[PDB]
Amino acid sequence: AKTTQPISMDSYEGQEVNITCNHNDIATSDYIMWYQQFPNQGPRFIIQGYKANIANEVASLFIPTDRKSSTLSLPRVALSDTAVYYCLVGGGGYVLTFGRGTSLIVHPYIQNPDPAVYQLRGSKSNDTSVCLFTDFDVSQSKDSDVHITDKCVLDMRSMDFKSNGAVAWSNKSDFACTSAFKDSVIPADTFFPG
Amino acid sequence: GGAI
Amino acid sequence: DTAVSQTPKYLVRQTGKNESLKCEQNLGHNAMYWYKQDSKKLLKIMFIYNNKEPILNPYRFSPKSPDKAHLNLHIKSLELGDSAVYFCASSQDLGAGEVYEQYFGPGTRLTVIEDLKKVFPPKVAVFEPSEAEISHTQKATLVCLATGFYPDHVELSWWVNGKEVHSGVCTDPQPLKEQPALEDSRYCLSSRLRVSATFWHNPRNHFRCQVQFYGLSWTEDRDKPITQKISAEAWGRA
Amino acid sequence: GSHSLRYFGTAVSRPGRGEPRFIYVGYVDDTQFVRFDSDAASPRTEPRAPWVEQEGPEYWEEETRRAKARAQTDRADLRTLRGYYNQSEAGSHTLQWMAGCDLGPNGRLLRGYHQSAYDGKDYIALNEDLRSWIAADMAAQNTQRKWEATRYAERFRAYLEGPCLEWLRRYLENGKETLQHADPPKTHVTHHPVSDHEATLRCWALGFYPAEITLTWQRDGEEQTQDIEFVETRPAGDGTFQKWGAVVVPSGEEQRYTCHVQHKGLPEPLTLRWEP
Amino acid sequence: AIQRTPKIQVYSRHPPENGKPNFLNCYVSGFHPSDIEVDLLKNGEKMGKVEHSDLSFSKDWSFYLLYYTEFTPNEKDEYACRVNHVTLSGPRTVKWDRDM
Ligand SMILES: *C(=O)CCCCCCCCCCCCC
Ligand SMILES: [Ca+2]
Repeated sequence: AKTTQPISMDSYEGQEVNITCNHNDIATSDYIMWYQQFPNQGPRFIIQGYKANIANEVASLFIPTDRKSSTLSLPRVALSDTAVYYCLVGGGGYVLTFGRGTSLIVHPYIQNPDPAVYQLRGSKSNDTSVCLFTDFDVSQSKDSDVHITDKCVLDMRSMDFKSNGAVAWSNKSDFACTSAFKDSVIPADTFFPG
Repeated sequence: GGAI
Repeated sequence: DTAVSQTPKYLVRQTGKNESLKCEQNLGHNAMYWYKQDSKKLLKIMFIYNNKEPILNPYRFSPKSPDKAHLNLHIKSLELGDSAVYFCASSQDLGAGEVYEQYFGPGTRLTVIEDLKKVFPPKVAVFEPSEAEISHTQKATLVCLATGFYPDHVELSWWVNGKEVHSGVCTDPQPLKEQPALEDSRYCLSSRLRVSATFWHNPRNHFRCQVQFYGLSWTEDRDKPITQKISAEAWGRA
Repeated sequence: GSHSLRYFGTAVSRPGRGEPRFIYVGYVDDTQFVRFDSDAASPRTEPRAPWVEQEGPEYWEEETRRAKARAQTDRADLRTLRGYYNQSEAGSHTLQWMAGCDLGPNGRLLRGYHQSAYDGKDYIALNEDLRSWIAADMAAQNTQRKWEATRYAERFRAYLEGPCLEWLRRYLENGKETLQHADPPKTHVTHHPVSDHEATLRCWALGFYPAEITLTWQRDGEEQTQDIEFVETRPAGDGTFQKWGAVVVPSGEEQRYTCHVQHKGLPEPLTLRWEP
Repeated sequence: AIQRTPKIQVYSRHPPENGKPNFLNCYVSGFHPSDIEVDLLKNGEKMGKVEHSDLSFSKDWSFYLLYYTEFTPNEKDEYACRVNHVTLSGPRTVKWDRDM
């Protein structure tokens, strides 16, 4: 009834994702259930089963006869499939113990990278400097004085495809966008206008 | 579990 | 549409005060659940009701079930540990061998404070595209920063020519502590909007970043932080 | 070679006393192993056969949840049924339900059950295809619509092919030295003069398990289908069953009669005569 | 509300032998509704310490019950089962016949 699963998982858009859960003390009455959660939202049911394989419109689950592991498969993943996936087992069916879960991130496939770091124009009233790392295929700052969001994905409905991006900003004395994110592994071909 |  | 509905969506209150969380579902389900979700992100069951009866379980928390479609949470003597997102859920039935998926409400994000003096509305700024990337890409990226607010109860939205856009938009999933190691840190939130350059160089296209702040229901000279909207703007250039 | 796991519940409304009464029992084959009675200090599912007491506290605590949940269902059902049939809240009424699973000599689910009765009459039941319902009446056809809409049968099919069969397998293992060892009957014939022209032959089958048995009389190799008495098979009280069959015969012609006993604990059928 | 009339059987657990301890059973089956009254009798009197099986029922929904007590049979003593049900006009009594 206590489940174990990978902490994180990466995937490219369109591939099939397989998450593997472990329940070695599964009792006879226990079903296997998988829930999904977006940030800021109520968990959402995916699939449940007792044995063998189950399959519905959204995902599928395989259970070996030994019943002590299970594998959730997401068939052709969209970016709207980025979420935390919980594996639950038993409880008489209605008491749900959610665990840490697995954090699934689905990434866009990038035709041609064009890694560049741009500086942004803040209004004359504000003196905050804002740097935007963009169009690559990203780590935190060691400095308390610098803020960096983690990777975020952009989709332009009129446009053909998607784009990766990250934003850093600071009020530091001599903040240059030159080296704002280098606690991270920058591509050699990164464009730095200056 | 279902109710009539 | 049919779903589990929950009110309110955000709540900031003082310790010792009393409060009511209300949950409603029109799905025909008989079993209802309340879940607490602390900042270390684990869902802990609190109460299970079935056909107006306690099944599972302090009497600071006093669930009320006037009927089967409503399970309401009445909380007394608020303390700091009560801060979490409270999710309400329901099932067709409690199993008697077979099992039923649960449907979840949108949550109520509740923050309790020692005193209101820490509650601050956000400052919001817009950062126009760099003319450098318009060269290299023909696309234009605007960043919005909402900074220095508390609590983290904010919704950011983009408006173009008076109407709200979901296109070309990427907002941070959650606000982050400006200084994660301090107790009285405030939160920041970032977002970016990307259009093509032709859209941007037109001086009639009007961009507005809007943060909805949910605050207070105060002797100081600074005005108090009651629920409000704060926005920053830019017009097309070049 | 068939084994079965079954639950039976009786819900009886008691108007004038003010609260209803729920009695639930569970059988593996012809052996009762659990009971639940809601008229008790604080009702709990209790063991009624030794091969299930070895289960832990989280079994008993789970089966008690399951019983009380089902009692809540039967409580709503009794009132709802009064509605459907347009009755006063002044009579006493009865709900009966039964569910479970048969496991064949194939190792697979042979038949599954989910059925109810109201006031002694059938209400709704799962079809042997495990996909559809059989509703006796207008009122029941309500329930049928509701249950086909939420698609309850697939949910319940999943319980029968899953947790149900496996519990049956676990019970059969824990109780193998009583539940998988058939007891053959002990048999004898008795002779009791009725007159100086007639006499009674009574064939006895004693101390057997499981309860299914065939006991018949023959006169010169042919089976008697008239003029015979068979009491229905009955419990001894100790886990075994008894039955007898009796025939009235002409004096002196007793040796023309044979009793025939068939039972799973017999290597092959048994044929016996009155031994003077 | 269908009504079905109980079938009654009175018998001992083991074949009856004098002065040897036994159990006296009264088995009522096939009845409906479930409300029933069953007394074991010794020489016309209600026996004490009479236990019974849990209410259960058959495929045709009719109830069955076993009533039982320890007894030591002797030849001078007479035993019976007496049964009350809504389908009966006054209690029906079946005598113990040691050969049935
Ligand atoms: C849901 O109500 C399905 C109804 C059939 C399930 C059988 C109920 C099992 C109850 C077990 C109680 C244990 C006491 C013997
Ligand atoms: Ca009567």
